[PDB]
Amino acid sequence: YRGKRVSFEFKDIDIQNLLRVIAEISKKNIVVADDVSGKVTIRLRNVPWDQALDLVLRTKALGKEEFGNIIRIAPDLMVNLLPVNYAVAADMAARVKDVLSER
Amino acid sequence: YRGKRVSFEFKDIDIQNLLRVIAEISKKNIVVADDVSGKVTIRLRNVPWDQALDLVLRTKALGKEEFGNIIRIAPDLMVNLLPVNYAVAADMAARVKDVLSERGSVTVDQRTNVLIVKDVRSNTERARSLVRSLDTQTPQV
Amino acid sequence: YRGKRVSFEFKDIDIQNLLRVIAEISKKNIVVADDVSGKVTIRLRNVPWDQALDLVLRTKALGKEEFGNIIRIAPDLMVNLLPVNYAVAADMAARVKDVLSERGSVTVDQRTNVLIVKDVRSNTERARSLVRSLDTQTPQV
Amino acid sequence: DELGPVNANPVAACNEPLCSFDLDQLKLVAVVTGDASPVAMVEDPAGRGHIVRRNTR
Amino acid sequence: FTLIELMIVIAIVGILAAVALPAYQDYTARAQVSEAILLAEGQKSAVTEYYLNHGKWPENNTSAGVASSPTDIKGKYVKEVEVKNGVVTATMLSSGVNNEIKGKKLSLWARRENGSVKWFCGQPVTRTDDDTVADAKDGKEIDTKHLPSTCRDNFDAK
Amino acid sequence: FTLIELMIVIAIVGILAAVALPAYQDYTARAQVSEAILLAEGQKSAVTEYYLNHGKWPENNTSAGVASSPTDIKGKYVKEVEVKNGVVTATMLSSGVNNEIKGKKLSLWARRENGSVKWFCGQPVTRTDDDTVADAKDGKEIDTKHLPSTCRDNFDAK
Amino acid sequence: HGKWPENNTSAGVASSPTDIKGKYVKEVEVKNGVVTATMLSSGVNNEIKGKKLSLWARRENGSVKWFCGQPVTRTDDDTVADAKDGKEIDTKHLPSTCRDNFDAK
Amino acid sequence: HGKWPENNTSAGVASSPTDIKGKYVKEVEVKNGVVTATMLSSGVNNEIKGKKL
Repeated sequence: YRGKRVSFEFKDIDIQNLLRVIAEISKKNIVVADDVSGKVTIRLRNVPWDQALDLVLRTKALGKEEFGNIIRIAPDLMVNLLPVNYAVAADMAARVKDVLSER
Repeated sequence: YRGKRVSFEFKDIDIQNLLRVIAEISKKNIVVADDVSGKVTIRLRNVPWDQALDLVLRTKALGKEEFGNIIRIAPDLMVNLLPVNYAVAADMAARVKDVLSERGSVTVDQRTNVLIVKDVRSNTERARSLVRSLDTQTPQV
Repeated sequence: YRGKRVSFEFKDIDIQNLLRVIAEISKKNIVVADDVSGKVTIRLRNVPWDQALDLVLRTKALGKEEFGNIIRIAPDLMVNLLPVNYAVAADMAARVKDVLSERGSVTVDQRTNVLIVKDVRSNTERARSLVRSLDTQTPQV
Repeated sequence: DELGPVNANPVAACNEPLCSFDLDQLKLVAVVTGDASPVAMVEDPAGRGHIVRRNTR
Repeated sequence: FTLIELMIVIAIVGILAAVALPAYQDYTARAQVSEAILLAEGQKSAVTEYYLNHGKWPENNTSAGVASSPTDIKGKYVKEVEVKNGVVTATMLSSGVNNEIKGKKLSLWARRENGSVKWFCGQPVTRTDDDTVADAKDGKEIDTKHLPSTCRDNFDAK
Repeated sequence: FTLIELMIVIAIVGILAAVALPAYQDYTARAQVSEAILLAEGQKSAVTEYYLNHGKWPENNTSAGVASSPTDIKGKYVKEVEVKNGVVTATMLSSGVNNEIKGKKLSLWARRENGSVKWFCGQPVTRTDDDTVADAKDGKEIDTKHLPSTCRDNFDAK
Repeated sequence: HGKWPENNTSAGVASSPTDIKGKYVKEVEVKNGVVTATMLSSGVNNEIKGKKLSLWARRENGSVKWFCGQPVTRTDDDTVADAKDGKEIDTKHLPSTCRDNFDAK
Repeated sequence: HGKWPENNTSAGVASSPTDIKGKYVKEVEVKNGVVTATMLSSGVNNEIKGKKL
């Protein structure tokens, strides 16, 4: 759970493709099961991948389990980084949880 | 979910036609299922399309799923953009949700702190009067 | 939902006739089903038609669905426009809803902060007296 | 002997609608405009909707 | 030849329990919610005072001067009670409750009367500004059927 | 030659009563205990106030300000209710009750929440210190099967 | 009450034993929870008239269980005994469901 | 409690299955909310004894 920074733009693509693409960029060797899900759309900027991944999981996609060398994954929107210069991030958590609700 | 600005005027037309028309304007390649719904009426001004779409869905119409290149869609009113110069758009959300109740109509919050409403003119008018009225106590700085 | 201003006077006429009449005045091409309802009485002054229509629906009459070119409609009282010079129209909504109760009559809020009422004269009179009375504490600026 | 195997009935036919109807019969329903270029929406005397744009007929 | 009085009367008490099952099951839930409400209240005091003394709604339990920990205001069916900007929300535990009300909650919020405040009780709400809240629409609200007649307030009740 | 319909149906109602016997006999006992509980409660008030006002649990009924005589807080199935250091125990009479619950009792005790207290309900307990009680293990406790779901508290419940 | 009804009236039944008679039954008396039925003298077999049986119960604790057999007397609240006297209906005339002994549990 | 009684004692009934017997019933056991009744071996038909529901 640490990586180079990236921008993920996926317009109507198989999560298996996003995954492989994510392995071709040295973000582990990723391998799915066979039939994980389908196709998804996301568009991220300035996000380290290992996060853009955790975030991809939550969209539609799967959960991830790592063997170590290989990882198995089994069955626009955008991402933006907010700097918090002044406050602690955890103090926002109550209010931010409250907008999400069951969304 | 970003596009050129547009004005959508649809007087008693198949949502399938509005869709195709929306694909002919480079707003993706849109394709429905076969029998999605029927015919709808909307009239928008100054709305980016990808929004006028989300807004069309809520009228009668469908939900959208994108493959990436193509998108599949499966089974007057007007739109007006309200600038919010003084207040944050999210502070309106409690009051604006409270007019809607179980009505039709919706409100969309764009990132540049503008509200957008689709609805009947009568629900638009109400939502504008409240947004501007609450904006107005915020201009006295 | 925008039109020329009109005065609707209908003394014991088929809603189908009012409808056709409303199509003969370029207020769309209106077509009913066959057996929608029957006969109604209304008398409006200074009301745009597309409103006098929404208001006709609520009397007895139907709901409207538009194809775009044609509209399908399926199965004295007076109308008066109240200017609201001082207050916002939405602030009246709580009190005005509270007179109506489970009565007939309605109130429509136009975008230019004018209220419009259809009803019996006796419910119109009540609604005007309250709207003007609340407007009157708003003129003392 | 041919039904027990595989059956297709190919498209090559007529289907070409508004060039069979006169222009003053057609009614403008709506217009769409965005990055995909402006497109008009028009209604047949048979009540179909169509979508047509600059350079089309 | 004979014995049907024992067989029918054992099978009428069996079906009597099945008919008495949903009655005791909403009477029951409706009872477990009536407490989430009592646990939510009595915390109105802290919140009211905080508002009248400062003119600002208490941001959290500690501000309101109550068990700084939401989980410290729990009960048998109540997993907690949190004060979020004057709004007091009560969460239903996960063990010991109905079935369609656990992990579900309600809210109590107030409104400036000017010199005093008035309290409301209903389905979860979020505070927007000092005099406006809105449905905390998310799917975990206790169903209207389980709420008292005195706790049917809407986000815009005045 | 004939008459078996009268003989079997008189003998199915006889066996029906034998099957309905244990159901009415625990429903019954469970009902007589639900009262020992009601008689125990309502005395929480006195005990709570005494504790919050003084910071010490009432030693006995008189201290708590209740019928100075335990036997004066009896009922139909309740032979009495005694307050012993804030712990309120209810004893089941010997006449008019089940059979395996008479002369048996339960206890209600509380715990300092600091500014308030929380009450528990369960099998007999003794108070050790101002914030600790223990099983009054002795053999006269009302059997778990006869106690409501709301009165299954253990000596160390918090 | 936790006590067996002393007689019919206590049990809340025709205060008169003879009021609980039948065609072959001359009566039915409740004596300390034990219910005994007497066979008439007219309209019956010949070796069963004026003869009787008893139904008695036992505390199960929270409920009771009933027995049916030849006449019995109650000793204590949980014990009865053969009303040995010679007027008991002969075993051969009693159903399989009414062959209970004074000490059946 | 939201959990099925594991056995008779949990359900608050004759802690002993054999204590819930009858003439044709050899017992009645509660096993995780399921209540099973066993047919005695004496006093019953012939193809139903030792059998249960």
